[PDB]
Amino acid sequence: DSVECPFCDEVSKYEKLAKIGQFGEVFKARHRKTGQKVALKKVLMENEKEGFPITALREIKILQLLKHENVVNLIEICRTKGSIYLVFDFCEHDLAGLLSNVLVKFTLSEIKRVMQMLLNGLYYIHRNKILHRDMKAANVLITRDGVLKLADFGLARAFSLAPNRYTNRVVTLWYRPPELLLGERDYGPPIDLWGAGCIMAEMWTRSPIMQGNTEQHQLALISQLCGSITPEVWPNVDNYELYEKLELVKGQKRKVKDRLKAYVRDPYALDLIDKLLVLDPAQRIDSDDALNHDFFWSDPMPSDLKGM
Amino acid sequence: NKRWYFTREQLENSPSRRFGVDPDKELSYRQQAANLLQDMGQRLNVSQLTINTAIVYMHRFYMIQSFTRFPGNSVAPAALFLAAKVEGQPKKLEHVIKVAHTCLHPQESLPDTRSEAYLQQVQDLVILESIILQTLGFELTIDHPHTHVVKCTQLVRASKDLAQTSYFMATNSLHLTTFSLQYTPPVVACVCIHLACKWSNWEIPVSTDGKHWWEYVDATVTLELLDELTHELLQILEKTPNRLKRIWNWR
Ligand SMILES: CC[C@@H](CO)Nc1nc(NCc2ccc(-c3ccccn3)cc2)c2ncn(C(C)C)c2n1
Repeated sequence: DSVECPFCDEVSKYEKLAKIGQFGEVFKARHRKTGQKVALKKVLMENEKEGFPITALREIKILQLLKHENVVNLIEICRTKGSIYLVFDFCEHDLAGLLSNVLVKFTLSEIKRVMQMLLNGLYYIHRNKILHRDMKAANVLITRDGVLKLADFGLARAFSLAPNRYTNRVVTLWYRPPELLLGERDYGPPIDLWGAGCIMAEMWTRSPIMQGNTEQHQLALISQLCGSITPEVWPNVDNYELYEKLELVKGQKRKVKDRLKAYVRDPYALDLIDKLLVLDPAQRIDSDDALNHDFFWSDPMPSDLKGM
Repeated sequence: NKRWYFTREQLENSPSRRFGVDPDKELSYRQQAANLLQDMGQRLNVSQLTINTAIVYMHRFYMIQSFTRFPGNSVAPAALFLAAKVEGQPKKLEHVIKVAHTCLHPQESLPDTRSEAYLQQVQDLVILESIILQTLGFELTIDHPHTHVVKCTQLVRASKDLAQTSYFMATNSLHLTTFSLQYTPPVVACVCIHLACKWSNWEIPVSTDGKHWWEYVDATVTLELLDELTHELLQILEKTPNRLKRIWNWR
C-alpha cells in the first residue's frame, strides 16, 4: 500500500545532470517538464540515529524564513519513493571558481557591486536575527544575470539579546574572526563581517589572504596584519582565559593598508577593508555603516555584471 | 498561505470521514491524541509551547491522513519527538519510546532495549516522523495564539488572574477544538480573551474612539464572530470533566 502526500513531490520530477559538491552531496538537475535548472542537496541520513537530523531542520527553518534577492532560494523539499532532497534555484557560478580562473577579470565598478550585494545580503539576514557562520568565497554564488547569492545555511543559527552560550567551533579557519579563536561563545554579526573583509580582499588577490594550518598559526597571521592584541587596541581582551594561555606576538603594528596597496589601488576601498578587518568586534564596522561608505558612493560607481 | 486553514465544509469531509469515521468520533480521536501529547510532554519535561506545536502537527496531519490508517497512539509520540527538535528541546528517541510506552501501557514492562521487538518500534517511530514531515510538507514553524495573548492583555491592563485565564483558554482551544485549523492565531487569541473576560465578569471600557479592544489586534474580527466562537469553546469546556474547575473561583 501507498501513502497520501500532497505537499512533497517525488524528486524524480527532476533529472540529475552532474555532481557539484562537496557537506554534502549536491547535483545540478533539470525539471523534466520545463527545463528549469535547479540544485538538489540530498539530506545525508548516514550516522543519523536520532531520526531526521536536527541541523537539517534548523537549516530548513532558516531557508524558509530568509527570502531575499541576495540569499540563495529554497524552492521546495522533495522525497524519493529512503531520503530527502532540498531543492534550490541553480546558480551558474561561484565566487571561488571565479577568483581562481585567470581569464575572469574585475573592473572597480564590478567589484563595488559584488561587495554591495554581499553586504546587503548580510544586512538582511542579520536584521532577521540569523548568523551565517560560514563566510567564505566558496559560499558566495553568482547568477548568469549577475546577481549575488549567499549559500550554505548548514551552519547558520538564530541569535538574540538574551549572556549567550553559542558554539565556538564555527567558520572555516582562514575566515574565522579573532573573537572566535579566543574561545568566545557570546558573539554576533561582527563575525560575518570579518568574513566579508577577507573576501573583499580576496577580490584583488585571487587568493585567501590568511592561510593558517591551525588556530595558533592563524591567530598569529592576523596579529601580523592587524597588530597585536592589546587592551589599548581591543579593550577587555585580557578577560579571556585563552588570552595569555597562547602565543601571541607583542610588537605588532597594523599593516592592513600597507600590505594591500599592491593589489588594491582605490584608497576608499582600502579604508573600507580596514574597518572590516578590525580586531575588536564592537569596533568592527556594521553592515549598514559599510554600505554607506564612500567606496560605494564615489567613482567609479558600482556597475552590473556582464564581465562574466 | 490558506493551505492549512479549512472551511467547515472541508472539516466535515475529512480523510477519516471517508473511511467511515463519524464526526463526533474523529473529534475525540484528536482530543485523545492531544491528551497523550500533554501527558507525555510533562513527563519529558518539555514546554507547553513544544506540546502545542506537536498538537498543531497532529491536527494538520489528520487533515491529510486518516485515523483508520494512522492511529493517534502512534502519531502522537512521533509528532512530539519532532516538535521537541523543532522547538529546541530535543529529546532522545529511546527516551521518547520509553515514556510513550509507560503512558500507553502503565502496567506492561519495557522490552529488552536489545530485542527485535523493541528494535522495530524504534524503526516505526522514525518512519512515522518521516511521514509527518512529508505530510506537513516540511512546514514546521508554527505560530500559537499564546504570543498574541500577551499583547491583548496589555490592551486591557488585565490582572495576573485574567491573563493566566486567557492562556488557559488558549491551551485548551488546541486540545478541545479545531480552531487552529480554521482561524489564525491572532483571531483565536481574541476569542480567548473574550471568554476569559466573560468568565471573570471583566469589563471593557470602549476606547475614546468608539473602538473595541480587538480591532487593534485583527481587523477581520467582529463581535458577531467572537460570541459565536466563545460559545462553541465554552460548550465543550463544560463537556470536559474537571477542566473548568481549574479556573473556577472557589471563593
Ligand atoms: C555550500 C554550497 C556550495 C558548495 O557546493 N555550492 C553551490 N554551488 C553552486 N554553483 C556554481 C557551480 C555551478 C556548476 C558547477 C558544475 C560543476 C561540474 C559540472 C557542472 N557544473 C559547479 C559550481 C550552486 N548552485 C546552486 N546551489 C545551491 C545548492 C545553493 C549551489 N551551491
